[PDB]
Order: sequence, then structure tokens, then C-alpha cells
Amino acid sequence: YCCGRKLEFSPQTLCCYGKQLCTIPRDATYYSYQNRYHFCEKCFNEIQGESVSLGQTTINKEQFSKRKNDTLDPELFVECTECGRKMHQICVLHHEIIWPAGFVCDGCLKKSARTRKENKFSAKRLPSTRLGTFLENRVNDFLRRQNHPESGEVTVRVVHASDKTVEVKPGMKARFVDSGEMAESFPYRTKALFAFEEIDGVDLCFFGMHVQEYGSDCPPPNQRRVYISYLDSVHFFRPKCLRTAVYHEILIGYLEYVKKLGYTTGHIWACPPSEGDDYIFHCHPPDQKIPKPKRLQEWFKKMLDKAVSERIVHDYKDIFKQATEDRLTSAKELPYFEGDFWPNVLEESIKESGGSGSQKLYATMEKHKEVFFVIRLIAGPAANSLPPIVDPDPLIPCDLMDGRDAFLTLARDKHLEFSSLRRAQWSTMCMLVELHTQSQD
Ligand SMILES: COc1ccc(C2(C(=O)N3CCC[C@@H]3C(=O)Nc3cccc4[nH]ncc34)CCCC2)cc1
Ligand SMILES: [Zn+2]
Ligand SMILES: [Zn+2]
Ligand SMILES: [Zn+2]
Repeated sequence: YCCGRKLEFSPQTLCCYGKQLCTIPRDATYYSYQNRYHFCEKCFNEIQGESVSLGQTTINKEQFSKRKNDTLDPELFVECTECGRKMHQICVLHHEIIWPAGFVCDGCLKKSARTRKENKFSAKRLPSTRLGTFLENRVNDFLRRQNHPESGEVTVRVVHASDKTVEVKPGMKARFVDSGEMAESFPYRTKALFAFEEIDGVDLCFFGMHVQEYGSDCPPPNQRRVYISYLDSVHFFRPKCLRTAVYHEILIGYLEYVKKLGYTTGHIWACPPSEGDDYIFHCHPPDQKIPKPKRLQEWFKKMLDKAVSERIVHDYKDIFKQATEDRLTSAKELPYFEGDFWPNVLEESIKESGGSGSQKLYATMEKHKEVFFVIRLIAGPAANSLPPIVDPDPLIPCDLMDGRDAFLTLARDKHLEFSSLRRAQWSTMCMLVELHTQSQD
């Protein structure tokens, strides 16, 4: 081999199909049918009977194969078209679409005074936006002030933007929508953006984020609000000593930008994802740990405190204090975001109380206050006389980046891990190719 290392891809984590939020981890015993419907051992033996509803066809348990999630797929090699030398495709970052003529190794390149043809499928050449330019300018200006020899050029690209609506769930709908007290749905625009760092002339995707933006056309209570759906990272930014600062620069810049457009309030649900290796990026580095809730909360506070000192954020409060200042009385006054905690808990509260949308509201808000940040961007008289929000950036149709599920599925299907610098660089290269090609159609 090339680098003298025997390399294989790790067994991934699978869903178990007989419980929402159930997964089959690596090396665990499980049952599968047609390599499509997998069941963890516990969920399988708990099914009363030997019949399993799937899809809705009923399948017998003897048709299932008993397996352990221990399959190690070896890494692929590519062969130099001149040396015959076999090298890991990931080590040399050879992509057939980028260099269709074939793989020529570095040694054969030097022995002809030759360089690889320019990678036109780069992060920088992804279409720009006013938002992405604003963010990457902030990050790169910050990095240049640090004068650290290891920092590379950072690219920020918005890769998806589409119109969506969040639907009020049945319990809140029956309580408040059917009475005409609350809009049935709330229109918003979702945006997905990613940050890339050039390391040794090679792109590395190290940050990703999806947001929901509710414009001046949105009925209350969601008007002029932005909400972070999810944020994720791969911890290989160089230098490490500027990693946290760069994340904060992106988030503060996003808040600064939406404030300029006229959004008044930002919302953050500071809740770590469940333990696992996939959130936005597939197969995180094993030594990158998910922060515990208190540390994640302090991390967001540190970011927002800097935003306050920069006069970008006027102030921020937890949901409980914010409700108290706003003199809230009913759950219909709480902003209603897609996939957020509050729509789910309000369904429970109405059911538990026998049909009230106010009973446990303040107690529930106090119980979870430290997890929910309400960020005031525009305050005072200015927040009441604002012009309509007009976004100069166009819609970006990209089904791979409409939500986080599609990109995870592509990475799983093509072994695109972010578990090491070399694999993350390869997964970044493949991800950029997909983004450049899907758009060309
Ligand atoms: C205080 O410590 C912190 C605070 C914030 C972060 C950020 C960050 O990446 N995260 C906040 C929670 C989600 C994501 C994260 O840690 N994801 C994962 C890491 C490892 C394995 C994983 N599996 N699944 C997801 C996942 C970094 C930028 C955005 C916030 C990281 C550490
Ligand atoms: Zn190698
Ligand atoms: Zn299960
Ligand atoms: Zn060669």
C-alpha cells in the first residue's frame, strides 16, 4: 500500500424501524429483511407474534436474517496510469469527475514538471450570496487580525434556500386555530450554509448550519424572527486555538446580517443532539465529543456576550424572563418553529390539562429556561417602524440540502465520513462535486 496503513471503513449505525429514535450501534446483534428493514434485538423480540407489519405487508420473523453490525468495508485504491502504483483514493484525493482522464500520481507529476488540472469543483467556485460574502468577509478579516501562521482562507457558501411552511400541530390547532385565534401555518425560508477552510491547497468543510427565517409577511407570533434549526462541526479547523472564535464569528455575523435585513429577534434552542456519530456530518471524529447541555449553554452565552459588546445584539433573555417582560398569558403568543421543542411540549400540555393552553406554560418555561435563548436584534422605536424585509439573495433549489437528512443519506451511501482529516477532506471533495453537479442540471 501507499502510506503503509491497512484502512477500512467503520461499521455505521443503523435505524431499527420499530421505534422512533431507536438505533442499532456498531457490533450490535440485529435482524434485517431485504437489507432494508433492520430491527435491534430488543425491538424484535418485543413484537407480539411472529408477524411483522412492514412498509403495509406482513412478513414472518423466520424470513429475517440474524446479523451483527460488524462489516468492515475496505478502503478503495486507485492505480497510477503511468506508475501502476496503487494508492488509497482518499490519500491522493483522486475523483473521477474532477480528473476524468485518470489518476496520475505525484511522482509521475514531478517527473514531468506537471501539476494537476485546476479543480473547478471547489468550495470557492460555489455560487456566492450576499449572506455568504458577508459572513466569509467577517471570518477572514478576523483571521487576518490574529496573524496566526496556520490559518487558511475561509469560504462560506449558502447552498440551499427555499420557501416552507410550519404547520400547527393537531392539539394546538384544535385549541387555537379552529377558534380563529392563531394562524393555521407560518411561512418561512430555510437556508443551509457551510464553512470551508483551505488547508494545504485542499478544501475542508468544518461547519454547517440550517436556519428558518420568518419574514415581515409572516403573521404573528413568528413575524421578523430567525431560528437556528441545527448547527454542526468537524473539529479540524487550523489552528485549533481559533476554532471556537471562528464559530462565534459566523454566528455573530449571521445575527448582524439578519438584523440589517430587518429581522428583530433570533431564537436558539441550546440542546445537544443525542449521542451518535451523525447529525449534519456523517461519522464525526471519535475524539470529538458532543457538549453536555450546561457547556453548550455557556458556549452560546459567550457568543452572545461578544455580540452584545459589538453592539450587534441589544440584549438576550431566556424564554421565561422574556415571557414575563412580554406579559405573555397564552401559548398562542409563543413563536412556533418547525421541529422545535415548544410545539411538541404544547401538545402534551393541552392533553395533560384536559384542554388548556395556559395552565403549565410559565412553569414549563421556567423548567427549561436555560435552554432557550431569545435574542433581541432591533429594540425600541426602531422595531416598530421597519420597512419590509427584502432579501437580495435568490432561492437556491438543492434537494440534497433541504434539511439535514438528505446529505446524511448521501454520505452513508458513499462512505463519506468526517472521522479524520483525510476522510473529511475526501468527503468535502465529494460533497462539493455533488453540489456543483446537481445545480448544473
Ligand atoms: C462547548 O462545546 C461545544 C460547543 C459547540 C459546538 C459546536 C458543535 O459542533 N455542536 C453543538 C452540538 C452539535 C455540534 C456537535 O458537537 N456535534 C457533534 C460532535 C461530535 C459528534 C456528533 N454527533 N453528532 C453531532 C456531533 C461547534 C460549532 C457549533 C457548536 C461544539 C462543542
Ligand atoms: Zn494511504
Ligand atoms: Zn430498537
Ligand atoms: Zn505514478
